[PDB]
Amino acid sequence: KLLKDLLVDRKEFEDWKNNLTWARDGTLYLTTFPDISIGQPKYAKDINCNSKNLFHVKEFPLEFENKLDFELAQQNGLLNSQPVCYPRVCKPSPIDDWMAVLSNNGNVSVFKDNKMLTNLDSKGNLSSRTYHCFEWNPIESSIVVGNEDGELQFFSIRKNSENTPEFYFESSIRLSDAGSKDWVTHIVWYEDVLVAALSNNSVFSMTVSASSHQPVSRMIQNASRRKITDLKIVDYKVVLTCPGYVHKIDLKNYSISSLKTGSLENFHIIPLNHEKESTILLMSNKTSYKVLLEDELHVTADNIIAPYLEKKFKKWSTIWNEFNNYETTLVIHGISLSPDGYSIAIVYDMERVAFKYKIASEQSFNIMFAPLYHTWTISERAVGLAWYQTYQIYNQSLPKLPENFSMNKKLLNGNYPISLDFQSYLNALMKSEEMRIIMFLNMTIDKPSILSFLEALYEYAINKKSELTNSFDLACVLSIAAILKREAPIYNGTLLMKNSFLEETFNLESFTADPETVTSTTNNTWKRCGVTLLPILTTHVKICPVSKQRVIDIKRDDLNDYGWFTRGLLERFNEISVYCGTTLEVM
Amino acid sequence: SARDKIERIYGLNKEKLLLLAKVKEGFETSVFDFPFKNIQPDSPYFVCLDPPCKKESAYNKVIGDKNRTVYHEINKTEFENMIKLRTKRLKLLIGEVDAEVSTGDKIEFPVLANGKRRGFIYNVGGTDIAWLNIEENTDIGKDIQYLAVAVSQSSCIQIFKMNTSTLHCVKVQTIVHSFGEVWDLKWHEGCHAPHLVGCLSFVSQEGTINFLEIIDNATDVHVFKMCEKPSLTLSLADSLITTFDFLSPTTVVCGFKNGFVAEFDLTDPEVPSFYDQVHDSYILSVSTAYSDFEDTVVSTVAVDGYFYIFNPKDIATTKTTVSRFRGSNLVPVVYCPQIYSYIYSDGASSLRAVPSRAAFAVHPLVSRETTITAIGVSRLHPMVLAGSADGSLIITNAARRLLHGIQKSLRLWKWDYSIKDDKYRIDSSYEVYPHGINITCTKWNETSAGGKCYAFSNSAGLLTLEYLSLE
Repeated sequence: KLLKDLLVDRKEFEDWKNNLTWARDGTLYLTTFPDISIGQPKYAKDINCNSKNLFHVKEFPLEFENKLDFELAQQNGLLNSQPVCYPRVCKPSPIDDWMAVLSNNGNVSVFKDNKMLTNLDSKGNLSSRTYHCFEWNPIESSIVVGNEDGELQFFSIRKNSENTPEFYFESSIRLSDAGSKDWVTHIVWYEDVLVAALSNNSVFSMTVSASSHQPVSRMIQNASRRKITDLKIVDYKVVLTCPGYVHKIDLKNYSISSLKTGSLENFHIIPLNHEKESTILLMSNKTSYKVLLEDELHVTADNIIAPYLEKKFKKWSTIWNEFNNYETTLVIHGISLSPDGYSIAIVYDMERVAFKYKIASEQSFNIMFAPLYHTWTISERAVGLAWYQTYQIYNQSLPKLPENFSMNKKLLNGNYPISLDFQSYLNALMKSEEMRIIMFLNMTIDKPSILSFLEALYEYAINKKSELTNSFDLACVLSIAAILKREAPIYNGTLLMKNSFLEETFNLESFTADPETVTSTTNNTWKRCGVTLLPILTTHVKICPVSKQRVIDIKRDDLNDYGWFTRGLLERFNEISVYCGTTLEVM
Repeated sequence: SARDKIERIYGLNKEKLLLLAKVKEGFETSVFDFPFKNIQPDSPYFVCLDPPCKKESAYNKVIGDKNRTVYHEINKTEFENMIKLRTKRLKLLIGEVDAEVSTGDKIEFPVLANGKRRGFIYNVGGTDIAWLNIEENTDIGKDIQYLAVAVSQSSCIQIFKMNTSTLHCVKVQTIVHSFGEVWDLKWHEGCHAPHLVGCLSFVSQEGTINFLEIIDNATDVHVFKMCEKPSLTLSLADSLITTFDFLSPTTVVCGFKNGFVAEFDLTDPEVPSFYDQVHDSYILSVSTAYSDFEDTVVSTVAVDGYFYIFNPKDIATTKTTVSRFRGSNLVPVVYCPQIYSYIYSDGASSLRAVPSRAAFAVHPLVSRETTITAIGVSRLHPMVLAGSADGSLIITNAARRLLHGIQKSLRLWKWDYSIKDDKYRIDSSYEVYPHGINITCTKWNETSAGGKCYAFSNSAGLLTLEYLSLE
């Protein structure tokens, strides 16, 4: 039935505000105080149903810089009131491996792992330059901030100075009138349409799209004293919560419909995206339910979570052993969907009467992981272990998979775009639907295979036979030809490979002798590269955490003269596993 | 002297800084006492920062038409097997004079010694006064002012008409509620219209903040009314309100027994504009930090020990921790508007001020020996009254290094019970700092007329009032 809950020990949160996110690649992020806490995605062939073996939780210390550092607080005033910088909200990119953090001082900074990339900044004012929310572009690689002017500033990327990402200001939109300083307090960005909200709870929407179009924005709700609790967007339908209300707004046709909640204690919306049925899950500390988003809102109960939750919460009635001899409530510190949206993670806590504070470090939580449906799929919205997690959370059910797909059936249905330049050709394959399914399934089976991929590789090389004049490239395609039990080009050299301190030469023959190892001229046998099938002479490898296949780290290889084919591979798969598409770990 | 400390703490803005120029200069002399001249409108140093619940004059928008309060059965004997507050006479000792006051009596200073001080000690039904409150006012009350006194025994509210320049006064109304203990007592000030007094606000131990019209012209000097239905009762089912401050003439902030803070609209109650959790439990006090130059901001301390300042526009992004205490049962907090700072105690025995725009610049003010029980500040002057659990009122000037940036402060009174005699002593006696006694609340009159008046009660029921000087 359900995965065993994950202990998060001796952390604390600044507020009851939703501090949980679940990143594409399967990582959990909690915005705890004073550091972010991370649930590192881990692979174990078996977990006795303990989500402990899916995420190992760790402190994720970061180095926030204050762009406003030397700036005297102004219209806000509460600005640099707290000098030391710590994280408030955190949202990983839905697209790239990458993540932004709003700090307590209105800075939005972008991070690759821990190294900061660029701290978003622009124009002037200060009012203009201090932020209260940010959203990632769900379609391409950009980001939006909201500032204290009631304005949205947009940032695009490349710029580069050699392959280092780097953001820059791109455009803005004013939302409130000039003679006013309500701030932007919410931005949800979905597909082709963007919706934001202001301090005065007025709400706006636009189409940011063909960018040359200076995007026309339209107010979809008057200013109101009713503070917007949570704002999201379900297939071109905007959903707000309130104190005691839920409002829905059809962008599709421009019409509002809203329902009371009784609870009057603010609470969050979880969209149930795989419904073909415009459905959501309102959920609070106290209770929770389904709401269909037809013209009429409809409450059906199920909740598919509350069954599980109140089961756990009733069991805890021994630590208060039945009766009101104390006073208990379930506390939610965060909720987040799977990147693929098939599971749910809930950070929660359960306590009692009048409390006895209990210092900082001392205090634990639980993360519950639960499936939202009866079946799932390998979504493009998750990668690597994130898929594996869904697999596990769905009790080891294989995902759907197209009819007549089989694991040894050709990439792109055999129809290989060999006319492309090598690097486009590899992207082409990586994006392919088959590669994805194969990658995930490799996490399921005893012996990860990449044959369907290797064949595509081979058909590419062969096409350019007169251009395989590099011996590493040679040794490489020779090796591939062998695995594929397929006609190789002939050849007659040896190969010489190095590491910092030593060399081993190899006869081009001996690349066909064995799929796993190659043996040298001096009779020392080494393991193979696994992207390249080349010899491994060096500590400096990366390792795929599922297959344990070891890949040559080209970024640490000054010594060896890799040819177009062989290098183009090692560059391209320097960080991602071809076997399961999880990210490779420096060993 | 203090040139870019003041810039560091308050920002630029040639205006606000000039307000601060007037404060530094006006009261920089005033170690323990300020010249009366500096409070008058025509003074070149006059700085007066009204609270949010003026500036609009509410009334018609809030108490409007048929929300009005209710009836009045005097009978006194009615009042008495209903709020049993007496029998006894408390034995007193002022300076060296033995007196024997029963309830409803007072001792007046101008017939005491030299008879030079102005002011009295009054014996409210003692015991004790929950909170009291001088309702700032000048609008057909030449030198006449009203001050409310909340008292518990089911428990009630007394109302005093008083002269500013002689500190005479009468008890004008005794309103019996059954709201139990009542605190954060304060007058709206946006309530007026004719047909007597102003209108009055408080949280009750029933968990609701309620407002009531105080009304009764002198066709009967002293009445006994029975408030039976408040004009307005902000409430939230399953939560209980523990503290409230005004945000505008038409909105309030409040905290709850559960850690939540809400914003309520007096034109439209019941449905709170927001309701979010801020603390772990019982919120002991919440105060508003109004400034003509920054977004108004709210502070909040609880039994959890924490003390935050946030902006209601969006708490989530503004929540700022000033400090965390060893979690008192009482941590009283007020906003002292001339320095834009909150004045609060920790748990124990030290006053601190923290500017609302500079949470990092905590200045300790005083710290002595006994859990500080209450504190009073003003719109007119930067002086802080502060009453401890040892029964002692302390005055002191904010303008610490708060407008000084390179000393501290004196006691005006000290109550004392007997070690068997039944003799309560007050000590006029000067002394500078480098049960059935203590102090439950102390507040300034805050009008240009009686700006130098203040009141302070102790749990014993002895409410004393003075006009400040050099004895």
